[PDB]
Amino acid sequence: VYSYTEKKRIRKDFGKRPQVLDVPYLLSIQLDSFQKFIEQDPEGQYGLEAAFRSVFPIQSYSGNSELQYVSYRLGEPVFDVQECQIRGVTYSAPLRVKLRLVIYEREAPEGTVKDIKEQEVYMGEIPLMTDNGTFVINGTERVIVSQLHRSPGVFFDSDKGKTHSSGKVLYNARIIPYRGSWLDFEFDPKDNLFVRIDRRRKLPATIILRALNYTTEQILDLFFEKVIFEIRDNKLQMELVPERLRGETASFDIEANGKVYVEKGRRITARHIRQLEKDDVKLIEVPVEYIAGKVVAKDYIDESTGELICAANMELSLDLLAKLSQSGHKRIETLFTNDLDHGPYISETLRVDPTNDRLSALVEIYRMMRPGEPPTREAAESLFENLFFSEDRYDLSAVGRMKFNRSLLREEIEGSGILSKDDIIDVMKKLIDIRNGKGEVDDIDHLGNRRIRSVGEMAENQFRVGLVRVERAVKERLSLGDLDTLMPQDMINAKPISAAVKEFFGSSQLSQFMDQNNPLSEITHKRRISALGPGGLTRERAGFEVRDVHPTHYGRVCPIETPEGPNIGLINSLSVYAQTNEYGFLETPYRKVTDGVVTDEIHYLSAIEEGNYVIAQANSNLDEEGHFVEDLVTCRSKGESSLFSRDQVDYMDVSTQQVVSVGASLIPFLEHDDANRALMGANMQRQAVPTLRADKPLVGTGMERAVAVDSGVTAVAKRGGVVQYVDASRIVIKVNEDEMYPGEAGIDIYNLTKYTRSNQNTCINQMPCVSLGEPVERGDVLADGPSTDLGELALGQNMRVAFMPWNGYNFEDSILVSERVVQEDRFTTIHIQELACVSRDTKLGPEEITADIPNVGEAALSKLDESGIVYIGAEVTGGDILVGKVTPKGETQLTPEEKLLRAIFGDVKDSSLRVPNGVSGTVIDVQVFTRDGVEKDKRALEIEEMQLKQAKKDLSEELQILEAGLFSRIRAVLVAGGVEAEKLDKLPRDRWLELGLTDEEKQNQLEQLAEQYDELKHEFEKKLEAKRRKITQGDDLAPGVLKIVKVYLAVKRRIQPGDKMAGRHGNKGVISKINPIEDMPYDENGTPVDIVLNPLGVPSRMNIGQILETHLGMAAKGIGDKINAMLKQQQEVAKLREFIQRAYDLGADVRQKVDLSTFSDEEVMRLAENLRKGMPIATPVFDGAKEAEIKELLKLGDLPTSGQIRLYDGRTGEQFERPVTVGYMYMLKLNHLVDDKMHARSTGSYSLVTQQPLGGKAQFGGQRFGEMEVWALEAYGAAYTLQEMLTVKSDDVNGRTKMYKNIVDGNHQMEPGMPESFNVLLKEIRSLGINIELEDE
Amino acid sequence: VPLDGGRFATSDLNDLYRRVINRNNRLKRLLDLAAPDIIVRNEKRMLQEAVDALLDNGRRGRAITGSNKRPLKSLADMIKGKQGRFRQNLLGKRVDYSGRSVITVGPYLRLHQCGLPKKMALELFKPFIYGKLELRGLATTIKAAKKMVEREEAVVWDILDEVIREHPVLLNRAPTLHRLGIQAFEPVLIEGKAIQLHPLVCAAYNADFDGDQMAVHVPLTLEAQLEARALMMSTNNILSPANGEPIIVPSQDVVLGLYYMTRDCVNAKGEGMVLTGPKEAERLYRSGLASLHARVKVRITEYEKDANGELVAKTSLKDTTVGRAILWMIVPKGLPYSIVNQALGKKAISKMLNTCYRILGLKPTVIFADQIMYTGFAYAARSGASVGIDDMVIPEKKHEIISEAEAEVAEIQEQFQSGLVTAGERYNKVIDIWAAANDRVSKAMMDNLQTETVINRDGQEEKQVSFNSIYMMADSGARGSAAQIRQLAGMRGLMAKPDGSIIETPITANFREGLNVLQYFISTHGARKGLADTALKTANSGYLTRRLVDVAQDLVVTEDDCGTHEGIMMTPVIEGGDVKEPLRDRVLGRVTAEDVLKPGTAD
RNA sequence: UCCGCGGCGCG
DNA sequence: CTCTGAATCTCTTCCGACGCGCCGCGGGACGTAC
DNA sequence: GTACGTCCGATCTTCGGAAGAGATTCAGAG
Ligand SMILES: [Mg+2]
Repeated sequence: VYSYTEKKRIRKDFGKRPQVLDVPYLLSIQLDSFQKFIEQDPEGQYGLEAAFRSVFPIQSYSGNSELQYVSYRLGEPVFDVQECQIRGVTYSAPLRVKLRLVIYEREAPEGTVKDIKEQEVYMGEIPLMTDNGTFVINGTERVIVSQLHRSPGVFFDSDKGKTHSSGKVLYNARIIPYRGSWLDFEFDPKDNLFVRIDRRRKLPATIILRALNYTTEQILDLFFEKVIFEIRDNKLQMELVPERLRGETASFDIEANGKVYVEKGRRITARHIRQLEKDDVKLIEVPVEYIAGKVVAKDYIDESTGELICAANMELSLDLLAKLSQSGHKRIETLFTNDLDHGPYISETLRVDPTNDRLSALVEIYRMMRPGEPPTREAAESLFENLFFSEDRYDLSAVGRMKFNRSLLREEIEGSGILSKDDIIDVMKKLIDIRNGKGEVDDIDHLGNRRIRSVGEMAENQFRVGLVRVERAVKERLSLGDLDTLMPQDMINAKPISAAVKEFFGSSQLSQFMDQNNPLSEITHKRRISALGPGGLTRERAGFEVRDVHPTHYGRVCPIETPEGPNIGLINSLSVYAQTNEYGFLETPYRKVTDGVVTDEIHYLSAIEEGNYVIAQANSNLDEEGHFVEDLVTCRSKGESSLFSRDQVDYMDVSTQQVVSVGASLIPFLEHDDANRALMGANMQRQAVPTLRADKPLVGTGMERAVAVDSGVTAVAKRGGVVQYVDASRIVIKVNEDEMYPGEAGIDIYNLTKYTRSNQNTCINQMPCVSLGEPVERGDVLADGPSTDLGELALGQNMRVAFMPWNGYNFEDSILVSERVVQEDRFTTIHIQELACVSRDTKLGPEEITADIPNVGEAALSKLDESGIVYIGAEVTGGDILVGKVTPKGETQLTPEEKLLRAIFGDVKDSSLRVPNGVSGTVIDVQVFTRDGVEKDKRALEIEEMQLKQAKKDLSEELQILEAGLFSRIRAVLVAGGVEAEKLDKLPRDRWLELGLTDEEKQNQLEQLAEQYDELKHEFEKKLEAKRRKITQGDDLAPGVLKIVKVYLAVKRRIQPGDKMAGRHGNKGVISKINPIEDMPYDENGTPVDIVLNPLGVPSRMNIGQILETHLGMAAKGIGDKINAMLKQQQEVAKLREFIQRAYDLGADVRQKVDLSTFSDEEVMRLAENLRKGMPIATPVFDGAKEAEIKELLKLGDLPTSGQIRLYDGRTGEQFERPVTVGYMYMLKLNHLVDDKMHARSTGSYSLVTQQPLGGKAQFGGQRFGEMEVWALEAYGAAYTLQEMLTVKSDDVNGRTKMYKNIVDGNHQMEPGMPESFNVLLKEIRSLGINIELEDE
Repeated sequence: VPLDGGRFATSDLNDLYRRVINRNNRLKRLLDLAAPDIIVRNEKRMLQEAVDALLDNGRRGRAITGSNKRPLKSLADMIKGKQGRFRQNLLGKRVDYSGRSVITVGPYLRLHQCGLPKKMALELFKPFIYGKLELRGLATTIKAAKKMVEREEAVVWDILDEVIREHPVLLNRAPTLHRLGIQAFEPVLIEGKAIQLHPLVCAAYNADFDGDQMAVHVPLTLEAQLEARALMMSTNNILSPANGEPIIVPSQDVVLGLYYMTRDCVNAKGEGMVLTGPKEAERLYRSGLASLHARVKVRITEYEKDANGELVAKTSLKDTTVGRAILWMIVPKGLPYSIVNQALGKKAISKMLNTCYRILGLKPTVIFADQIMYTGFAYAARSGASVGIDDMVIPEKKHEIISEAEAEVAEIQEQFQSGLVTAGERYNKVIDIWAAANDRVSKAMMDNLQTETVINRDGQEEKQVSFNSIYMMADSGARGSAAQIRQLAGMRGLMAKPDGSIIETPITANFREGLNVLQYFISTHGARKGLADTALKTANSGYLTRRLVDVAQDLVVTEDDCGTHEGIMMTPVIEGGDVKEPLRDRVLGRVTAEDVLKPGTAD
């Protein structure tokens, strides 16, 4: 059930719960995002075609002309990835599109156009996709990060208590379109509905409503109900409706049909409600005093007078009632105006409204959005039509439309990209309802309220911006069209679109220079979710809630992986099994559960769907038929952990690993340590550094193989076979017969990437990890890379760890280290630095690049050749001269008479490059790029010839193997049809053409194949010429430079005290003092430990799993050295087979179930000798082995059950009273070395703006005193001390020179002088119109 | 300044000046030909916004930018903010003759001396070395001295040893908050590329050894060196200026060693005899014939200064353990013996050393601390105590307590399902019963872990204090807490939701046993909240500290006695229950306003 | 490059 | 009715740690001669 | 394709938190 290479070294695995689904492809987000933007999808959606149809149809101002679009196409890259990164040129592809220009005829706009012209037109240049999903721009790989932002739609916010200081909380409506102006509605402390456009001044709500040509009566009809009063035999009465009487105290005795139903002056009751609903009381007469507190709704006019008796929104009085009664108006309609249900907020706002006309409202909004301009009705209409109904300026995405429909409880989740009148109406109704208290606002912290962006999204946005600008220019030109007297190339400029795409790829907020030093570093850097960037919140403005983890975050975004610092909770990473939605949301898989059986079907659940359902936890035990043996099982309804019945759930968790991200998933025994220590440990593993020789980690998690295969650093086979030839730099594979295609058989060639520079000045190197002649299967490892070992990723090393206080050298976090570990240099790491050397084109002649320099020593030029460049492989010291360079200066001013005077008494100036001091090493490679048109030195000629023979070797070997295959097939064909088994091979293969054959297909195919042989030689030679021309040609560079020289210096950084060591639990530490091999504590056997930790950290920090990994290390090492001792004596393989079978069968029920009866004895012994360095163990995240399993592993070996072992002292050699816990633990080295931050300076350069020392390491500088340091020093009584701090060593140039002369004279005296920074401030304030002075002494 | 090539790097001031002079030339040539009034008014206005923008960009109306979208710099931009000349170049500045490296311990040093690398010593004292070698006449000019120090022969390391002999230097840490954050020592040369420091000073610095950076500077003139040697020595800085608490408290390791020292079992090897002097005690300890913590009748002869400063020697026989006598060897004359006849808690030893300083003096105090620390590490290394997996004695009653609590909450849920209680009331009572069960299981686990050790005592059997390693590491007070060990062994209890409410479901497991997804997931809330608070609080703390310090820079003592007769009546604080602060601790070390009389009125 | 901006990381 | 008029409501500005360590970009466009 | 003369527009938006200035106003005495 396992492949060939897996059987070479199989890792023992724990775990009881069976898996149901494999780990998906990790690097999937970027690939899925970008395999939508360049692909030419049918009918157009989420791609280039959408923006095309959005912007490409353009017409002039009735000039009978229109530009449109047909199709686009992308070309092949000019260079491959390797050449692009070597030279520093972008790895991009051409963008080719065909467009159509038409010109309509006069007196017939609808008629057929006058003429059409068609051409292919080119503009823009976008980069391609690496298989590793990175972008190379200037020879440096870059990675774009997905951005998290608020989902477009409607919103509701509350603002509890902060405003108005009275508890009267307001409510507001936020409208966030995908591309358009925002729209805001808000309340007031006086409960006034108001609006704000683009965060401008505050304006009433009904202004827009009447701007939509709506009468006030229609608005009142929409937003209010009717109360009807009818004139009858004695004045006024009202039609009674039961629901209009809830929670009200009667103003009079409510009696109808001559019977009392509700008594006078008393509150309505539910019994009285039942009486009202049962007695069918349609009408009742009410005294007018109860009516005298109401407001009329509509406008009533007397038709005889033609006048307005009472206006709308007017409170009614008895005189008005008498007037309308005597006018003959028997129908009276009013508003309900409930105290709790329907408050007259709209009526009050209409009362406050100063404008009551569509024209007046338009003028008001027009003058508010732009003061100081004359108003016009047509101008106001043109402005308003471009506010929320113009597709060009306002656009809401389809997902925003779906969210809008969902929030308003609509039925169609689809609609237009613009809003509508009914949208505003029912939004206002929703705000009213929320104001009434019915319904709830929508939180912003919920996951369904945010959307994740992708590289295609921002690429399309920047592309759209560039295209709208260039189409504005194109339309401007098209308004001045001609009679086909111009070319379809001239009006279009590729410069703006190219500039827009390169600024986005280069220096965007999300286009950061990516970090890469470890495979896990890239796999966790690419899978990053950021809340920053454009459209995101700033670092300072972030509160606690945005950084806080939501209950809905489970299974989608990892809460256990985030960087620590000023930005916590915003750079979170997604979960492992999380995937994206079609709309652009997050989903997590689940297992379908029937009534009693958990079906292995996998469903995908949205971010909202889990609320209506209930999910069972992964660790829930069950039978073999899907039936839970317990009936009360812990589950969650809406993030409430609780226990429900046996049959109430719909889905259950796929596995226990769908909670944390990949970074935290590599930490074994995570459940036994604190979360914070897990965070710092994940950060430390994120900052790992590769070493020269790696060793496998004893404790595995299971996904190390997945991590290795998901990383593109390893040349994984695309086709299986048997390796034909093996070399340290090149690997060639013989393709299997089934996998090879019929035509052009071929065999693949894998070229390893040798020593090259990384982004952290480390080395990226790949080495072979396979033997010769073995079979290989598809999708398998062939050559390991950095920190990779035989298909798995090995970061640190296994050290014999011990936990005890030793003489205080482990005071709090310090650690003592033997020299035994550095005797093999297993922790030594390599470092490489790139040095820049430019031959610029300057005035007064270009600079020259040879070593012919005066005032230098003979040994200085001895290392450099006649070309002035040091030989490859020469050791260099710090501060020495790298290459020779001289720069002309000119300014001769030759004096014909005074020339002899210049020789009686009393040019090109050297600018030789020097290595920075303090760093030494041996030169490895020097690369020079020469722009065309300049003569190349001989050194560049042999460099080009190096590349030439490399290309010739590769081309010749592939041509030779193709020729071998072609001649083999020619011989095979010639065997039949003119049989010559022995006559064919008597003669050399150079003559296989003119053999005498009769008229069949064989002979004619022989001439055809000879012609094909010649033809293949021809195109092979053409390819060789093209490649050699590309190599030998000059390269484009910056303006005003002739050539540039790159220097690669390698240094081997050894270990030394002051370095930062750490484990896999956040247990930090710095090595304090190396101690001799003899003085460590040692046991009876005689093998002493090499590293000693501080046991006192365990009680403080809530991490205790280190003891568990220690005991697992003891068990693994016991198995390993038992195997090594067994194999050391020449022994027969059956005993080893039995012992390994016993070891692998040890434990409870697991999914391994492996046996050695299906393995060849050679493979068995190969695995056995491969396992002599320890027994690798795999554990799950939360289903890991418990203490009892450790007990059986211990009793399998000879180690004590408790694990603790008595030790002999190393200082003086005596037994300690107590046993001590010892073992093996996988310790990690990180990149922060000791001699890269340490620096000092006595005297150096000074700044020009002020005579003060510089800083940093690129410039020889020193540290800076702060104002807080000034406070600290002035707290003490040292008065002189600060005076010389601020006087002697800082400012006074005369003073510092004089004291330097005093010091070299042996006297240490202080003389103040005057600071010049004060003079600088004096000059600054003197530049202003304010006079500064200094008074009398 | 000309950048790479023939290009030049310009400032915004140059562009602003050229713009305003161009506009001025426009004004000058404009009035030459009598331009129309509208045009001259508009051009004069443009000049006005030009000069205003030169003064301040975007202070009125819209700002203007250069090629980059960043706004142009202003004249006031060299004053306002951090980028202003004040806080960037006037109040603080970069200083020559400085060094920065990574710290380590090297505990074999004294409190007044610290290590320093060879190369850093060579680099920092270059002019002093030049002057000394010229005085000794090994060179003629500076160039010869430069060549010789570039060769670093053996003839210069001795000179460097000479110049360092009595020269003191100062050490600084970046995030200092108190005046003790900077101290001055006599450096001692040591090989390597790191700096070794005494274990006491980092505790005052609140600096661990996780890779923190350290700053060092050198006093130049004689006055600077002697004023450095005068005030900010470790000996002269032992008590915090804020409160009378000494800063010389031992933190973690030596206190653990001393706590392990003064813990005597009921019976061990070499028990029940008599012994004369602590020399014989350490002789027996090194011989291995007796336990280091075996109780033995011995005699001592201590000194007491009960007279007028006169120390009187008294001798007698006492009952104690061997280790207490061993530590009595290191005690100076004046201490009474009863101070070291107990468990020697961290607070106890802190009070002991405080009394030693307040009675005997300063030099005995600092030397006593030094050799106490030395012996503490020695006997800690001799001990070699370690943590173990079995150190967490799991109580057997945990499962039955959990079952009882589950039955009780099931009963509460059944009562709720009957429509007899509200959700809030049942929520509160479930919280109460969970808290009660947590307290009961906490008492059970501490009772199990406190005294489970059983020994035959050369009799029938007995029970004594527990020798669980975690119990010594907790009870000593070095690190940990009762809550920490409670979480380590027993269930960790209840925690609150991010909204401020508390979830009803308890975490019924400890870290030793496994944890489900839900408990870790919910505890993530509290962990994230704590880390967010710790990260966010620093900026506010810095801002408030700067605001406080910037106002009181002027108040300095100038006179001896103002001679006023106005004082305050101040009383010990009582909120209503127990007294919070006694008056004695509040009025200590102050001058009485008036002649306070005893309540013997007219006395 | 002599400085500004941005990014990441460390305490 | 009127005139303050103090009281409240609304609009505008400045301020948000402290050292660093490393890396990457840096006036530029854009027309006018030539 | 390179040196030089010459100047620089429709446009985003989401922070407490307070301090302070100014605008407005509706409340009451004359
Ligand atoms: Mg630190």
